[PDB]
Formats: sequence, C-alpha cells, structure tokens
Amino acid sequence: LMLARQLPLKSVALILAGGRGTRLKDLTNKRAKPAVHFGGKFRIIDFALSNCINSGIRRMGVITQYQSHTLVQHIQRGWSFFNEEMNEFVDLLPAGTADAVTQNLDIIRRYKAEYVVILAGDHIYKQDYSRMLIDHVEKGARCTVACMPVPIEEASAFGVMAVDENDKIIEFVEKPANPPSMPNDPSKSLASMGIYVFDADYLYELLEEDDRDENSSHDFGKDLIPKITEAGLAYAHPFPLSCVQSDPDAEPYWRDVGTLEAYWKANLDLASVVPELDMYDRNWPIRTYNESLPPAKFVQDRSGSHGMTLNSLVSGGCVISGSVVVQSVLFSRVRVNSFCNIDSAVLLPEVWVGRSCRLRRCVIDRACVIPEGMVIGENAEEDARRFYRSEEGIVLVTREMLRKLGHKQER
Amino acid sequence: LMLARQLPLKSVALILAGGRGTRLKDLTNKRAKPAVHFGGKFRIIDFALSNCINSGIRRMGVITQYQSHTLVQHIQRGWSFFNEEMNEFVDLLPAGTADAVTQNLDIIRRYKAEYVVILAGDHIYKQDYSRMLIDHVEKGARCTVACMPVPIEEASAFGVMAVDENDKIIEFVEKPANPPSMPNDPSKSLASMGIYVFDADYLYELLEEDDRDENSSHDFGKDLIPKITEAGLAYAHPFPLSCVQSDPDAEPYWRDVGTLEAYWKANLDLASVVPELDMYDRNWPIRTYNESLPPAKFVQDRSGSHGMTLNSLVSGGCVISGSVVVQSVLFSRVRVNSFCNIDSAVLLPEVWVGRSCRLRRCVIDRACVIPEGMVIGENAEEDARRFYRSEEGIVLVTREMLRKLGHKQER
Amino acid sequence: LMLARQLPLKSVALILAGGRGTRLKDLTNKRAKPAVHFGGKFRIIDFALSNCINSGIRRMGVITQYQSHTLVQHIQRGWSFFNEEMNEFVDLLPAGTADAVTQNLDIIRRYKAEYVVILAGDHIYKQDYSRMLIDHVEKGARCTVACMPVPIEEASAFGVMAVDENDKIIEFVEKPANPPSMPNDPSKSLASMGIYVFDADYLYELLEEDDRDENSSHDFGKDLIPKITEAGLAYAHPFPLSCVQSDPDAEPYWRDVGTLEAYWKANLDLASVVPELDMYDRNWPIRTYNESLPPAKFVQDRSGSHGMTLNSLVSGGCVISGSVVVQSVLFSRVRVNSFCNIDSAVLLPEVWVGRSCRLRRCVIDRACVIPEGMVIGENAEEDARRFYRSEEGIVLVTREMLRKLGHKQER
Amino acid sequence: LMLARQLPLKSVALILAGGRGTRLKDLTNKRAKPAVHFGGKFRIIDFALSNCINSGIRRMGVITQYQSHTLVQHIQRGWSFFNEEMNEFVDLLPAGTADAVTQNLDIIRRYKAEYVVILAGDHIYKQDYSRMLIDHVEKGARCTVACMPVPIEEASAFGVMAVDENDKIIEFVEKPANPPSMPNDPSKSLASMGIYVFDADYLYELLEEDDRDENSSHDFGKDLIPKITEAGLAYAHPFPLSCVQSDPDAEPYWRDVGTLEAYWKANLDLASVVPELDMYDRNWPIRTYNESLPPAKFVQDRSGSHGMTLNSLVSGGCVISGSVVVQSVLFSRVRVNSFCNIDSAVLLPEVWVGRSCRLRRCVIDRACVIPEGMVIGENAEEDARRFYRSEEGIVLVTREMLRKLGHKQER
Ligand SMILES: O=P(O)(O)OC[C@H]1O[C@](O)(COP(=O)(O)O)[C@@H](O)[C@@H]1O
Ligand SMILES: O=P(O)(O)OC[C@H]1O[C@](O)(COP(=O)(O)O)[C@@H](O)[C@@H]1O
Repeated sequence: LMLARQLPLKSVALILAGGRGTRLKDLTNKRAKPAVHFGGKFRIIDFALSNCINSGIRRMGVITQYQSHTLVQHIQRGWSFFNEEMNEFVDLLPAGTADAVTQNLDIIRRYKAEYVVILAGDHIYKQDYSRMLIDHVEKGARCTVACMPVPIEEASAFGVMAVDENDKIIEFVEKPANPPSMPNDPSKSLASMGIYVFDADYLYELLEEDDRDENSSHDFGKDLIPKITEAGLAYAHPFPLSCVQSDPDAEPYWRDVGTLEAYWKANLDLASVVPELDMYDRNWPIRTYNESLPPAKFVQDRSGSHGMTLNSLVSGGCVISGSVVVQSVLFSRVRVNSFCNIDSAVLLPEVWVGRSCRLRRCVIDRACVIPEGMVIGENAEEDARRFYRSEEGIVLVTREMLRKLGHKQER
Repeated sequence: LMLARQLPLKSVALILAGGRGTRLKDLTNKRAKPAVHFGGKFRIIDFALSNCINSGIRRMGVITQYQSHTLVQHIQRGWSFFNEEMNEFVDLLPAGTADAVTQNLDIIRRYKAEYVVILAGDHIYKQDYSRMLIDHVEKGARCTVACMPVPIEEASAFGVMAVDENDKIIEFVEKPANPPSMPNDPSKSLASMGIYVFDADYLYELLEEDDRDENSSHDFGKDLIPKITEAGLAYAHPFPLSCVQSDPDAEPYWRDVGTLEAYWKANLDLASVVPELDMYDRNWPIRTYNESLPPAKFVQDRSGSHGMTLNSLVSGGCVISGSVVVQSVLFSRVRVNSFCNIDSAVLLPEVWVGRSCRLRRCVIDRACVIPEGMVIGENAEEDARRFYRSEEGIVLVTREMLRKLGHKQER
Repeated sequence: LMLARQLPLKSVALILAGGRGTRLKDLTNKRAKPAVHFGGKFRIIDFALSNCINSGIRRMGVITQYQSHTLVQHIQRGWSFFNEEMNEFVDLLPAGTADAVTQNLDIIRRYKAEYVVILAGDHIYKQDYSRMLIDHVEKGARCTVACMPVPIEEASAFGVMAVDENDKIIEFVEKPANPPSMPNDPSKSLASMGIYVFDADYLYELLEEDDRDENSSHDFGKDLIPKITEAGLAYAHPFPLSCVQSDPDAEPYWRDVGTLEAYWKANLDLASVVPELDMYDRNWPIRTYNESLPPAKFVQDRSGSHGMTLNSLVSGGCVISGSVVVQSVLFSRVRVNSFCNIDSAVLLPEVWVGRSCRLRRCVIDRACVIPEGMVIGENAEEDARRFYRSEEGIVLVTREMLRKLGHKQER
Repeated sequence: LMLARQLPLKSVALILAGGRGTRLKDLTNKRAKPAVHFGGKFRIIDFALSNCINSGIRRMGVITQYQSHTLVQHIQRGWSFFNEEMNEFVDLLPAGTADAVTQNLDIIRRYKAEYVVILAGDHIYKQDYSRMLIDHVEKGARCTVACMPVPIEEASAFGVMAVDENDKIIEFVEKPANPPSMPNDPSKSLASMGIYVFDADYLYELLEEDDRDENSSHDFGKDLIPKITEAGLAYAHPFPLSCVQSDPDAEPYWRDVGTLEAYWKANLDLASVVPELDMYDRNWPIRTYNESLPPAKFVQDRSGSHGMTLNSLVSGGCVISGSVVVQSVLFSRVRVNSFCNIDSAVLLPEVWVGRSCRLRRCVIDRACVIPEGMVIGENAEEDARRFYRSEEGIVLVTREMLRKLGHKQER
C-alpha cells in the first residue's frame, strides 16, 4: 500500500538523446535525431519526456552527446515550467552510450535516487514507467529490461534475450548476426527496447568497474547487460503490461525510426483514418514547445478555384491555395502556392513550395524552398540523381541538395 | 534625446475591461465582452495588452468590473509570464467607468507613475502608445485623447469633438443625437476612440473632485472630458500618426465590435484574400493563451470522399471530414462530420456539428452541439423563431437556445 | 498495486480561501486571511498549495470571496506555472463555504475528477493527501473527514464528532457550546480540521439538494456533514496517519491562526531553538512567491557600534544597524535604524523603524513607518489607547492607527 | 523623436560567457567564470542580462564556449521566461573570441537585427545600452566601443585607445606592455571595457572576411578593432554617460573580477556601510534564479549564548549559532555552529562550518564542509601549505583541497 506514488519520487530518468540514427542519412546531419520533428508540432524526445511526467518521474537527465543547439533550445523553451524547489527539473547533462553516463556520475549522485530509468529518447512509444518500477520491486531485482517480441528478420538490430518462467534473464546477446528465436515461435525474437531500470547504488558501483575496464566498449548492450546476465540479477518486463493504448485489442506501439522509410510511414500513420498512435488521448497528453501560430489558412488559387484535402494533417501557420493534398503531413508555417499536387508527403517546417509542383512519396527538410514546376517521385532515376532516394521508394530533400542544384534558399 | 524610451517606463496602462457589450445580445450573457473570442485563437483583450507591450508599457491594470473567471484565467495563463521585481506586471483590479478607476485609486498610486494610459479593451486595433506619449509631452498637455474621423451616420455612438490648428480641444460632446460634422467634411465627424492619456497627478486630483460630485454619472466621456475641455487643457492625437499598419497606403483599422454584424464581418475579414488586419506581421505581434492543439486534421467522409475549403481559417485541434467549407472561420477543437456545407460562418471553440448540416451567415457559440440535419440561414422566419437573427441577416446560436429547442448539449 | 499514483490524478483540490479572519481585528481587514504573511516570505495559503503538489494533486481550485486582490496577485505571480497539457494548474474561482463551491459547480464538472479534496487554506499544517485518499478508498466511503483530538477548552470553535471502531462517523455536531469529550479522555474532544474528501458524483448530487434547501445555511459543517452522518456514509481519517513530521515522536502540527495571539506565537515558534514546524525539509518543501531581494545587510550604528541578535529570523532585503534584536521575526525589506531594542516582535514587510525605538510583544503591519522614539509593549494602558491590544498582552500596529496618531506613512 | 524606443527593438545582445577564468585558478576550474556567485544569490552573468532587459534589449545570445553546465542550468531555471511571440528570448548558442560568434553566424542572422551588442558577461557593472545606441546612431558609426579611463598600472590587461575631439578612434592597441597614457593625464590610460556595438550588416561581412584569414587570432581586440580603426569607422562612447549610478557624484563602477583579490574585495564592498554598488535600486533592479528559501535563522550557541554581527550579509536559508561574524558575506544555505569567529570572509553556498573555527580573509568554495577547530588566515605559511594563498593575503578553500587534506566531504 502507498508504493506506486512513492516509487517515482525516489527515481530519476536518464534520456540518452545521443542522436546517432546513421540510417537517416542527411536528415540528422545538422540536428541530433531526438530533435527530429514528428507529427506536426512535436519532436521525438517529447515522447520520452512525456512518458516520464505522466508516469510520475519529474526529474529527467538529458544526455546530449552531440551537444546540439536545437534540442537545448527546445528543452529550454518548452520544458521550462519546472522549479527545483519542488524537486522537479530537466537537467541538461552534456558530455559508446554507457560511458557517457559515467562522466556525469558526480551530478547524478547529488540527486540521491534509489532507482533510475535509463531511456533511449530517439524512439517513439508510450509507456508508464511507474507500472514498470512496480514490476522491478516486486521481483526484487537489480536490472529490469523492457522486452518486446519483434520479427526475427530485423532482430539483428536490437539486443536479443532468453528468459525463464519468472522473467529472469538466462541468455543475452547484443546485435547478433543470427538472432535466436523465441521457443514458442520461430518467426519472432524477444528483443530489448533500450529501456532499463537500475537500482542506483548497484549502477554506480558497476559503472566504475566498467570505467576501469580497458577493453569494454562502454555500451549498455555490449558490456553491462551481459555482465549482469552472467550475475543472474537481471529481470524482464513485458512491454504490453505497461503500454498505454486506448484499444486493448491493438498491438503495442513501439516504432524505431532508425531509417527514413519508417519515419515517413510513421508520420503518415497519423493521417490515416484510424491511427495506431493516438495523440488525442487526454489521460496521456504529449507536451511540446507550442509556438503561437495563426490558423491554417486555406485560400483560393490564382484562378479563384478551391482546394482539396484527403486524409491529411495541417498544422498551425500553414497556408494552402487550391493545391490538391492527399495522405500528407504539413508541419508549421508551410506555404503551398497554387496548382500543386501533393501525395503521401511529409513537409517539415517553413517550407515554401512554388506553383505547379507535384510531389509523391517525399520528405522535405526544414525551411527548404522548392522552385516552381518541380516534380518529385514520378521518375526514380531523375530523383536519385538530384536527391537521395531509399530502396523502398522514399525521397529526401534537404537545403543542401537544392543548393548544389542552383536554386536559391536565401528567402 | 533618450525620451521615447524613458516615457513608457514612467507610465501604466488601465484597461477598462468592463465589457457591457449590450448590443451583443446573448453572446456576452455569460462572459465579459473583452473575453470574446475573435480571429481564431485570440480574445479581444489581447489587442489592448499586446499594444501595451509592443509600445513598451509593461505595467497594465485590468479593471474587470464583471468579475469573470474566463478573463482572469486568460490573463493568469496567457499573460502571466512576468517578473515583478523588474516592474513589469499585469494586475487585476476588480471593483460608470470613472468611478471604476476611483475605487482602485489607492492601489494605482503605489505604482508611482507620472503618466497613465486609459484604454477600453473591448475594441480591436493596433497602436503604438509611445508615439502618443511623445505627442502628449511635446504639446505640454494634461489630457491627450485619441481622435479619429468616422462616418456621421454612427457618430452618435461615440464622443464627438472639434479642434483648433494645434489639436487643442475646443468643443466636446458625449454621444449626441445630432453629431456635428467636421468643418472640412460634412459626411464625417471627428470622434473619440476611448483611448485617453493623463498626467497622473492631475487625474488623482481630478477624480476625487468627481467622487464628491453628487450629480456626476462617474464616466470619462460624460463627466470629466467636458470638464477638462472647459478648462482648456485637453489636446488631441490623430490616430493615423500611431496606427501600426503594414501597408501605409491603407486606412487605419479601428473596429468597434459593439454589434453582432460587426463581429461576424470582422472575423471574416481575416479570411479574405487580402486581410485589412495583418496578424502575420512580425514587427507588431499579438500574444494569447497559446494552448497546445493537435494539427488540423482533415479526413475523408463516410463515403471516402474528399473535402473542399475556400478562403477559410482552421485552428488547431479542428477535425473536418469532407464537408465543403467557404469563407468561414473555425476556432479551436471543432468537429465537423460529413456532408456539411459551411458558408460564411464563425464557429467558436469546441462546437460539434452533426452530419448533413448546412450553415450560412451564422455565429455558433462555444461548445454547442448541433444535431444531425440542421439547416441555418436559408429561411429567415424559421431561423428567427428558433434563434436570434439580426436585421442585417446574421444569425446567432447559443447553447441555451438549442437546449430550449430540445437537443441535449451535454458532451 | 498502482492505485496510489492514480488516486491524485483523478482528484482536484478546492481551497476555500475566503476566510474573514474576524478574530484578527484589523490585520485582515484589507487582505483576506489566506494572504496573511507568515514566517518570513511565505503566506498562509502556500501551506495548502504545497501540500497539494507534494501529495500529487496538481489541479487546485482557489475560491476568493472576500478582499480577493493580494491573493490573486500572489497566485498569478508565485503559482502561474501552468502546463495545461498534463492538467496541472492553479485555478481562480471567485464568487457560507458550500455556497461558494456551488456557484462554480459547472466548472468543477469540466475537470471530470472522480474525487475532490475540500480544504480550508486559512490554516497552517503539512499533510500528504494521497495517504488520505488511500484511507478513503480502502474504507469504501463517500465522505472522509480529517479528525484530530484537541483540548475541550476550545473544541467549541470546531466540529466535534464521535466515531466507532472502524472510524465511521456516529455523531457529529458543529461548533457546540458544550463540546462532548472523547470516551477514553474527558480533557479532549475529537475535532474536525476543515479537510474533507468527497467522491465527486456524490457531491454534485448532494449540493443541488442543498441548493434547493430554503433553510440550509449553505455551510459544510452545519448542513452537509450532519446530513451525511445521518446517512451513515462518512468516515474519519486520524491526522497522525498523514501528518508529515521529521521527528515521529513529536505531536502533529495544526495551527489554527484564528486569533492574533496564535499568529504571533506561531511565527515566533519558528525562531526558537527547535521549531515545531520544519521548513528545512528537502523531501517536503514549501513554495512561495520569491522575489529577488538583496541579502540581509547588517551594519554599524551611527556610533560605529555593533548589533546583537538572539534567536531571530532575518529575511532578504532587510537592513539592521546596531539595534539589539531578540526572539523576533523580520519579514522582507525591513529597515531598522540605530539604538533600537526589539524583543519578541513580528515585523511585516517594508516596515521602516526609526531611531531609538523599543518594541516588546508586538505585531507590526505591512509597510508601517514607526517614528523616532516610539516605545511599545512596556505600558499596557498607553498602548491600549493608541493601538489595539489583546487580552493576552499582544499588540497590533497598522498603518491606520499611526495615520490617526499623526505620523504620516507616505514614505 | 520615437528613436530610443525603436532602437533596442532592432538589436540583439551577444554575451560572450565563455571566459576561461585562468586567473581565478581554482574557483572556476569546475565552472565558467560567469557562473561564479556574487553578492548573495546572484551570478556574475546576471549583471549583463539585467542590463539588457532594463536597457530594453530582450533578445540575448549567450555563448557558453566550454566547461559550462551550471550556466545552462541557471539560464534554463532562473532566466528562461520566454515570450517568443513578442520576439524576446534568451538564446543559448554553444560552440579565439571571434570564432565563437562566427560559428553561430547562421543562427544569429535569423534574428534580422539591425544592430548588435557585443558584451563580455564576465564583468560586473550597470549600464543602459539604449543610451549607447543613441550615441552610436547620432555619430553615424559602424563600431562603438565603450571607453573608460583606468590606472596605467593595470592598463596592460585591457585594450587602450586614443581619440580625437569627436570620440573617433585614432589609435588602438590590444594589451600592450607599455600602455600609452591619456594626453591630459599621465597616470591613466583610456581603456576598452569589452563592450562593443556593431551595425549588423557590417559585422557579418567583417566576420566572414575574418574567417578566411589564416593568421588572425579570431579575437575582437587583436584582429577586428585594429582593422576598423585603420578604416576610420570606429567611435568611442565614454561610459559615464551611460553608467547607472544613484549618486551622480560617485565614480563609475566597473569591476573586472579577473583575480581573486578583486573578487573578495568586490563582494565585501557590498557589506560596507556605504556600498559602491547599490542593489537596492527599484528603478534599476537585477534578476537571478531565486529559489524559495526560509529566512536567515540565528540561534543560541551550545552554551545558550548570543551571536554578534557587524557589517555583514546573510542570505536566505543560512543558519548561524553564536559565532561572531564581521565584515563577511554568507551565501545561501550556510551553516555555522557555535564558537566560530569569521572576519572578512566570503562563504559560498551550502558551506558547513564546524565548531570553534576561526576564519580571516578567506574565500570558501561552494559546498565545502569545514571540520571542527580549523583556523585559517592567522599563519600565512601554514595556509599556503594547505590551501591556495594569493600574494595579497587572500586565501581560497575548495572541496578538492580539503579532500586531499584527509577530511571527508561526503555529507
Ligand atoms: O492606507 P493604505 O495606503 O491603503 O495602506 C493599507 C495597507 O494595506 C495593504 O494594502 C496590505 O497589502 P497586502 O495584504 O497586499 O500585503 C498595504 O500594502 C497597505 O499599506
Ligand atoms: O565537483 P566537486 O569537486 O565534487 O565539488 C562539488 C561542488 O562543486 C560544485 O560543482 C560547484 O558548482 P557550481 O559552481 O556550478 O555551483 C557544486 O555543484 C558541488 O557542490
């Protein structure tokens, strides 16, 4: 009795916003991945922060290895309603991942937390960490990992594990070439999610042992979790027990955005008729730096004609004139002149599309300025020559790609 | 030299948000007029507050006679980003109008301001008051009134004046039946705007003289301004000298929203191709309770068909499905199911329109829930019976009106 | 499991900050009692708000029936850390005590809380309401009252009750002339504390029944609690189960400041060697509007001599020169010139004491300006003539008394 | 007319809070110099920020070039009250001196500011920059430098200049070995203050051109100001025209805190009877992150004896018992047990002094824990052996020094 409320108070979160995502070729060149925009007005890291608040954890330690400017500006601007007088703060702790928490160890000790929540903030999900902690304490563990079945065809990109009846870790392997399958199913492999919970005093004792190691890669998956697994102190936490989902019949939603295609497919999943991820949830609202923007102004074309939309999102500040829109997502302050045709696109902020454009299966970067008459996504080899094109068919367009093409982005 | 900066630092604004917007019949029944929504995401009072900030005046005294909760929430949330050890504050001073500033006289003195800016916050405009204070000091005046020519056909609703070559007040009359016309034009009458500037020590001396008067109506226009005009200490300030207009060639924008038709016509003026009021202007921005809303989600109808829009605004949180929209303004969190036809409407927040509705020249009040099949604006006598209809043709729709009609509005 | 964390989120607090504080004769005439300053920089209402935060309840509804100006200022400055996404917000709901709640019923329905916490914010205490909600739900109750034993000699000022073995309410009487004593002790009477917890749907159903009552006093103690007691649905919650106290051996701290002597005695209780109330708690802190003040500047007198202090408090901004201080509490921006002798005093903010004063058992009101040579607390009849003096011996000094006396306070 | 109001709105500040602080050898090893505490609760950088607000510049760009966490935490907590819609914010732009402002050129342009104010935020002063901008535009300069006469015995640590009758720069030299004296006085040298004002367009071209130089040190003083001086476009701005000072007869206050002695002597200047720097100025106040702390609690010693103070400061949260204090400055949450004797010290926050200590001419670092019986400042050779001792006589004590001495600071 009186445990669920108490446990978040004694813990602190360590978002590992390292922004690698090397598959996002040029999208993360000038910004860490956690600060990638997603679903209108949000960043990715808000999904990690908002799950910390709504789960009760109001002490959060961001660890931006990249030392990025936009992430700092976002945390500073949006997540700046906290006062340390009440023991609620977002701490920016600039610097393998595991070593990165060792340099800021002397600060983390000053929090004097009993437990800690390691998070990878370059993911999209909803989870109630308090429900995870309860499962950590009831088992009397030292390390609680968030496990989730995934297809074996991509299990090589995560850490795979094998558990007993009591969710105790028996075997663990980090990024195997031939992932072991679950015993009751060959087509899937129980995978880690980059969400760990540690009892603090064990971690501090453990990291120093790793800091002195001359061979450790200083990574959680490759160095520490196998060591704890050898020690027999690690336990698992099936993610569906904690996944916040309106429909209990639906599957858990955890989207690794590691590549471009999944970024596009995940942003458009919002625009569909029945989204898998519900932002309208009022019991788990997601927060962000919400700048003041005028309403989404649709207008008539130069010819006085109307504009069509079909299964699309339109943020604040946008401006659209005529210009058939389909299956697309328009971020803030976008401008779309007349006679355009946009189909299954993702337009990041402050874009300015000219007249008579035609876009199909594209991802436009921030503040690009497409010229008049540009056509994208209809001829593969042409688009591959000008811009980057993935094997799936998706196209990416950044300021530099156009800059080299001779168009002007000064505006 | 160094004067324009020093002057706003010695002055404080007094917004008279009494909001006795009687001609707004039922729209202001449950809320003070300043807290009326206008333009998508804005109240009316922000126009008075934002002009005080952008003119440098960061001490503002809101004088909410009505003692509303919504206005106090708006000020508390949206406009309470201040630090008071730096002498910048929005202050709520609850209680004719002259007497409204006399009860809080003891509180006002403590600011120790040399000048004061009287404002009526139930109007819409943009003005740089530092440009007014400069014209106040250069003239060595004690009262500076903001004068603006207006059509004589409606000059009876304002205070009329007659000035000399030096903008000194010669004759003043408050709300005449036969307004005198300007000398150089019969069709117009130089009118007051409800914007006054007083040298502080004079005002305090003057109001006490009025408070002891057993016959004064305790109102600025009917009691004090005639007294100062008799004293020959009042001077005028033509509003074009201070009107912040993006397009210099255009005429100054001052909309008295006193009646319903002007509210509708002013909100739709935004939606036009070339708005008279530019809120996109970044050299004179306007603030508000910028709440967080998911993007404007357009979708397909039940039949999988598309949706059209034409010269319209769409706030955040809205949801539209098919449903042809024209010339309309949709405030936040509005839901519009399929087969609708909306034409020159103004839909305040949280409305829920059912299927197969048809709206024309209407104003929906907050959080109404229209039932399925409703038709508005096509038959005058029917709409006059069910709802309130103005002589111009405009229609007003309130929660109570439909409650009386029998459609349950609990949601 | 997992019910403790979700109990606060589903509830909302209703601070009844409308106390007349009639027993405090002139201290609270110009300010509502909750806004009375206490123990340095804090007000009284912060103890109610800070217990709501630290118990998890982040939705708070203030009610300000009488002299609602300073309180609004404080709430809008100190407690304007609004984050409407996650439904954590301090709300201002201006208008017997129940009557005040009913008028704002339609708003309270908009919070969609399962439970509600009624509080009297004109008291001083520390409590963890989540530990009350747990005791409310485990008993399966509908009304949970916070009970505390008190001396029978003053039990007439509170509501007395008599309970069975299971903390169920058997008998209840509001403010009796002859308080019934507890059965196991004649010298005490189990009393209410003005802290109630109601399951929301029961309250809304219940208040309308009371609103239609033509004879009810519209007060919680005299009308509703006897009704629920007759229904046999009220249960008690002994406060020691929830009192936050560093030393478990000490008694619970609940100070009704209802009279002047208790206000003085409570403020000086801080200054003692071992305070009964501990503000130095990292685990359970108390917030307030903390303006940037310079540090407490002690200096030399006109004669170059030193200043002594003994068991005293000194806020920020203060300035003490020489001037022996004892057992006293100095609020912010106090100024104390030389040759003074202060013994067991309570000096509210911005006081300016002149030279060669001598104060003993006094309470100075905000922003008074004592003249040179004034002597207080040494001759009873003289002090009774000039100022207000209580039967215990304490003296109160407001600006008005001095203004009448002839020492101007314009400074 | 209307110029001084309009000028700050078009300008932006660039705080160069990247100082290595080599001269403060141990104080700033773990923190940037701007984050050094000063005068109770303040940080040095607040003097530059508060001068930007109170001079009207509400766009400020901090440049935390290295070893900065504390600074980010201070800005993020205390100084983040972003408007962001009115165009007022505190940016953080992490990275010679000119390289720091070159790398963030892309971000800075985005402001579209006509003028810019280069500042060195590792100084203490009060200045109204709008008076500087007025003096900048009236002269038609492209670079305005803040000039101040200083003693020639230390002019070698600053940039020296020589001007004509119209404050135009004739000769300039950055950190000379033999400083030239002013013509009308040999004992002084007109020196730069690290406060520059540039017309924005000229600055970007100037910086871009500087970037390509393979021999420039990328510093303002050594590279750019000589180049502009050669061009004859640089003008001076005598600091007394802009120095904010209560007493006009006093000298201008600009304290370079470059060494430890000046840090001590400047903090103790506050504690004197008549401070040179006035924090008690309502018309020109200075902000800071002000955590809510309880009042300064003085108490009795173990023997029940009293405590003396003489020309001292005591912040909030402090606790003092007996323990004669003289000429000293006690920062927040200080603890001082009995029988202590403190004379002309500077105790940074969270210090814990044991019993029977004796301190003289010392500077204690944040969060030290002095042991019982320690004596400092009475035997020079002993203190030089244990801690750092300056040539002037001042002593610096930090945690690391104590840690090596065998004491334990784990508390
Ligand atoms: O006669 P006055 O000038 O109104 O003074 C009465 C006193 O009451 C107060 O308004 C009380 O203020 P607060 O309760 O808001 O602290 C003082 O500021 C004021 O000096
Ligand atoms: O880092 P050390 O050697 O443990 O010393 C610790 C102390 O120094 C500090 O880092 C000083 O930091 P600041 O200068 O940022 O206030 C404190 O955070 C801490 O209490």
